[PDB]
Amino acid sequence: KFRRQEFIRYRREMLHVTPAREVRIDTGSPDFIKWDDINGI
Amino acid sequence: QKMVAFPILLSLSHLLHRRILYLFDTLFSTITQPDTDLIARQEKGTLFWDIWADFLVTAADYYNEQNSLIENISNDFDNLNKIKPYFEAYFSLNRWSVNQFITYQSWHSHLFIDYHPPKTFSHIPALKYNSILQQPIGSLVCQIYSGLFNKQISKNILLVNPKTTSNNLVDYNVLLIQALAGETEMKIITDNAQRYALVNRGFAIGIKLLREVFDAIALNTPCIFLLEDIHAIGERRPNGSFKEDFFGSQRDEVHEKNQVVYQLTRHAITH
Amino acid sequence: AMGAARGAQASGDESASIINELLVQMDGFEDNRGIVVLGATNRPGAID
Amino acid sequence: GDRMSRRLEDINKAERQRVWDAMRVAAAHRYASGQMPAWFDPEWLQQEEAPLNAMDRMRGEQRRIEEQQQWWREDDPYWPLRDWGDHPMRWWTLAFAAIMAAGGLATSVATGYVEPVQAGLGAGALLALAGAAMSDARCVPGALGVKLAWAVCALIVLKEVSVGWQHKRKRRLAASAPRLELTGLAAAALCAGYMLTDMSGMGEVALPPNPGAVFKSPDVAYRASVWQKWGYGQVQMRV
Amino acid sequence: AEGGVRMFTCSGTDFYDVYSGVGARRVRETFDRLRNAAPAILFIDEFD
Amino acid sequence: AAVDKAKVLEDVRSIISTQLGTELEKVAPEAKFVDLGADSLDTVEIMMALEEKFEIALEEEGAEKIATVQDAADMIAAQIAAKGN
Amino acid sequence: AAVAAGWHLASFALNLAFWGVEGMPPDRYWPTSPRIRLQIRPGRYGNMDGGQRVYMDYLARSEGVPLN
Amino acid sequence: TSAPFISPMTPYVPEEEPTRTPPSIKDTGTLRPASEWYPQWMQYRRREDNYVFWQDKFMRCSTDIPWAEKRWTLFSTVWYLVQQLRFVGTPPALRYVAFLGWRALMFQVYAAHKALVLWQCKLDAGLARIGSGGATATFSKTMALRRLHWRNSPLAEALYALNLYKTGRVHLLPPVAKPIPRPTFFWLF
Amino acid sequence: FGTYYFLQKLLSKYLDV
Amino acid sequence: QDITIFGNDFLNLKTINYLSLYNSKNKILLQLM
Amino acid sequence: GERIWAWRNRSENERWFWEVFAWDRLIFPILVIVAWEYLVPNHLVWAVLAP
Amino acid sequence: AGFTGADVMGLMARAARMAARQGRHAITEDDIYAAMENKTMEATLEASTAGDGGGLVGGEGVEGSPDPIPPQLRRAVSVYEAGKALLAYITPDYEEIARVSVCPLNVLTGFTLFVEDEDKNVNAILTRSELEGRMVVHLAGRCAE
Amino acid sequence: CLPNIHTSNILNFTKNYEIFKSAKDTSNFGKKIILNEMQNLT
Repeated sequence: KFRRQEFIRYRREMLHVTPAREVRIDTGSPDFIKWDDINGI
Repeated sequence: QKMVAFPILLSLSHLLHRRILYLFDTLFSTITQPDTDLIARQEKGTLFWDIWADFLVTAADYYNEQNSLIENISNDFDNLNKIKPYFEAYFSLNRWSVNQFITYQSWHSHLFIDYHPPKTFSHIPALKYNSILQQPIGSLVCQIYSGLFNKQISKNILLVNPKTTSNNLVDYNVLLIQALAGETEMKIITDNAQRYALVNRGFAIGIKLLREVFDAIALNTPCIFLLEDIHAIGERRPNGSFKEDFFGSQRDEVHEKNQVVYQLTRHAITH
Repeated sequence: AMGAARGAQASGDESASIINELLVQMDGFEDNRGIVVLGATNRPGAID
Repeated sequence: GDRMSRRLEDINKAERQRVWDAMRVAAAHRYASGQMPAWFDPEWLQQEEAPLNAMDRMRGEQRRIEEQQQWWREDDPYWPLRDWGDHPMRWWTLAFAAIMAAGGLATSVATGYVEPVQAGLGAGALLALAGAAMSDARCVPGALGVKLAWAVCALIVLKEVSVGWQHKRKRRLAASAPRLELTGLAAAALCAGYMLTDMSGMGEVALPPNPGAVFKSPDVAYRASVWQKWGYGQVQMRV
Repeated sequence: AEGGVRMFTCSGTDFYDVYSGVGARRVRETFDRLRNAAPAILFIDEFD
Repeated sequence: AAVDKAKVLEDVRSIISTQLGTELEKVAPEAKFVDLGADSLDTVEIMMALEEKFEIALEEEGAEKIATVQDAADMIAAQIAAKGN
Repeated sequence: AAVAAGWHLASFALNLAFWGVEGMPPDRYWPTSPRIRLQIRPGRYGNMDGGQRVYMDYLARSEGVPLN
Repeated sequence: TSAPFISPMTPYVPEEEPTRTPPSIKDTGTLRPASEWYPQWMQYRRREDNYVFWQDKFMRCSTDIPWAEKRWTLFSTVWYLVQQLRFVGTPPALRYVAFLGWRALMFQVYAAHKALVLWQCKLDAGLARIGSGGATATFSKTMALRRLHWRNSPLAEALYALNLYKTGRVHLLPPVAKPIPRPTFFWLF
Repeated sequence: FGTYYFLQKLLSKYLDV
Repeated sequence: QDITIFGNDFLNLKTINYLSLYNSKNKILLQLM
Repeated sequence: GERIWAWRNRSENERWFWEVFAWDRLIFPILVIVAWEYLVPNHLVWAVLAP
Repeated sequence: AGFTGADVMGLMARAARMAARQGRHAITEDDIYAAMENKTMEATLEASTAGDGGGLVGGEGVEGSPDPIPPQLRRAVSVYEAGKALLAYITPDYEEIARVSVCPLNVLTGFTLFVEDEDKNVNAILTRSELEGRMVVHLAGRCAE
Repeated sequence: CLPNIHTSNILNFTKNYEIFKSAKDTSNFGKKIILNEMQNLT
């Protein structure tokens, strides 16, 4: 559904003639990146 | 004698369900016929173009910019029971019933998907003796049949086959994938990469048309997407010591050259 | 003249459209009973 | 490999056999109507195997047997489980035919009704004929015999449990209801015995193929033929 | 996560345009988009 | 067609120990069954436990002459090996 | 009345247990788009070049896109 | 002999097409259920030898079907409705619950059958004593394993019992049972 | 068994020539 | 010294590599015969 | 999934029969003719000629 | 050694595949080692067979490659690999053996997986002792056969 | 990968044979009844 929405949006704005996509920073997730999660730096 | 009625109840259940589906179908295909406006437009268009157009075409060729219009119109103006045949035949088909194979342009029409190719795994007996094809193809089939295919993460798979210099034009990659798409009754999309190997001015525009194709595929799921001859656009992008022998360029520091040499010998010998 | 390959003199607009139309008429929802398209050329390698 | 060699040997064996059988049939036909070249000996139609496969089998078997040798019957108790050449359910069929005939005649004489003897002797005749044909199970008649016997026993079971017998009417209404007694039970046991021993012959007689079976077949001529027969000869084969 | 700020992501070739100058306009757009949401981090993969 | 006879042997010995009730060090690859305490009616239940663990079927003619642990292991391995064909 | 409503409730619970398509394979007599099944496609008249525009917004309102 | 030309020492029995697909590869001969997905022997073989799993699936499902499982008869166009109900008209969740129940039941039944087989082994080992009158008390492990995998017809069991009762001779076994072919009648079934 | 085999073979050879 | 069989007589490059790299001398002499 | 695949490869004739042939070409024309002849008085124009 | 995060995630997916091929669901350690070996053998086998050539793989059925890999030709690979691993074990300071295999992916060779230390010669050093040891180890198989 | 099957001779024969057999049922066991009618003095 998400790709479909973006496609509709882009195609309307195109034939009617910013790529910045933000993703939030959650800290409780197991994906979370501890301050010194990285190594050897 | 209470159990002579089970087959008939099964029959009635099946027939009733299918009748409901078909009544949806017929109500849908009735209210989407052209109304009076479009029918009248068709009739008037045939009257003006199916007889009047070709006739004045014939007149034009016999006589061959508004002046020419006036000329030819003036010149050629100046000098110019539905059931009987079934009985005369004596006293003188719903293709979808037997052929459910379709080619369609889908979801944006204002891409040529093929629905249900008529192929099966019995068009390729060579798959029965190739022991390294059983697991990937078998996993794909058991996933598609169990309904779990519409929620898996999309995959990339590379099929290689030794060179084709045969007298025939048979290609077992395409045949194998169409057999996979026909055994399971899915829809398949095919496109050749050579159509995108066109660049001018140093703008490989083919690799953006390909983006438009890929993000369109992502809209028609579930589907198989075949893409042949990727080598046409996947070649090796552009060390040579002949510069420091004959041209004396020598634009690199001594430690960098030494490091390159060390890593090269170690790589050649021990990797 | 129409059956030129891709990368012909277009930008995906004219010759592309006529080739796609030839396809749709030969393949998509064909009712082509008895119809034969007897095309003619002299350098068959150039066809798309 | 030593695996594709086995597949190849089995393919050759099967193809040689199928061709020998087709020759035998076509030669029988051409001979029954005169046209045969007079060096032909009609005993060659009794060789079932094939000459080639027979020679291969003989050589292999003699090599094996050469290089490897570098009531009650006390001598062999399991004689009943030995391939004697007939159907296992062959004496039971004749026994049941005799029982049906005797019982039908006895009953219809003892009472006065004419249906018991007619049904009993009709079934007896049909079952004796089937048990005669069942004395060589490899032939085609050996299979049509089993089919005939199964049909007769099924009809007996049906008449017993759904219509009952005329000489078994009573005064009441639930006292005279069609129920399963001892004749129907024996016929049902016989039907089960035919099904669980061997009734697999003439398997090529069925309802003809659909346009649904040939949708994915690799043959255009065959698909066209089937579509033609079922009424779709004009549909377009975009395949 | 340690800047207490907002994170924004995109790719480099996203600014390459078959239309002239629309790369410049989208550069302007991204820049003002980030400007109005200050402070933040603007990370650009595919930078070369 | 190629079986890790070592794994099969370890699993055979563990099954035998758990069935009889003796400990795994006493079960040696050449130990007969008669001395480990086995009596006919239990050189059968051992066979059934073996089949149940390995999910295979034993060839009966050879299964009549099983008297040491190594024959059990070799029977099971020759069965597992001939599975595809 | 309790019995006569329990019948319908049982039917609704059964229809709930399905929940979707997971378990149903694809079928070739019943594709998901009725136009494939019914062989429907446009003709020569009734096709304006200014129609695709409104087409899009219909699409935009069906997929949920709130922009319009 | 009938053979005019060629006749080996054992007469040729005309073998016919098989009428049923073989047991899969995952099944055992007994009553206890299979393994949900992967068999246990798969763990003791080379990774490049375990391709027979998916090959067997391909063979039973698509490419080796004996033309006798594809006969259109009047019985099969009704069994079609039974099966289509089970596969398309019943939700997979209820089918899953029934699957679990049926598995548990089959495990209980297999346990019972194994108990009975061991009992039969004692009984016949006892009968061989009457038979020989004297010493013989053993039984045949071959017959135990053949009983567990359903490889004897009832007549073979009876004749074995009689042979035991009369002459001891515990090692004389009936030949083996052959598989039952698919029954066909006509357009009917 | 096969007691009339030879008789029937001879007869069919000699009669239908 | 099971079923009578015949050869196909064509030597690929794959076949030549196999025969020359992994078979003994007598096998190659049979091929030449 | 595997069981469904096996069953679908063995049941093509019955599938086509129940999907394309049972109602449309076996039961519907019989019902239609019997129903027409149930109504429609015992004339000839109505019993034979108009059908 | 020398891997990145992408390499580790790709290796874990490949290990899942290698665990499937043995009738298991959970990844063990030998499935990771088998993933490494399989990556390498795939890379070679795909570079040899490429046209009318071929001649290395041994299980495809076609004329060049037999089906069950005759046993006389398996004894030889076992001898080859035994000699090579024995020589690599008794040579001081050689890399260490992680896994020894016979005909992986049905190729008609052996394979020994050597793990080394990147903190001893940091992708750049090569003494003379190491080179002589490597020569001996590479000729060991021929000599043993 | 695929082993370049189309230039081979065992695979071509097995391929053609398997396809032909999978086309349509080819067993004719009921045509053999003519072999039981060669002697009839009618």
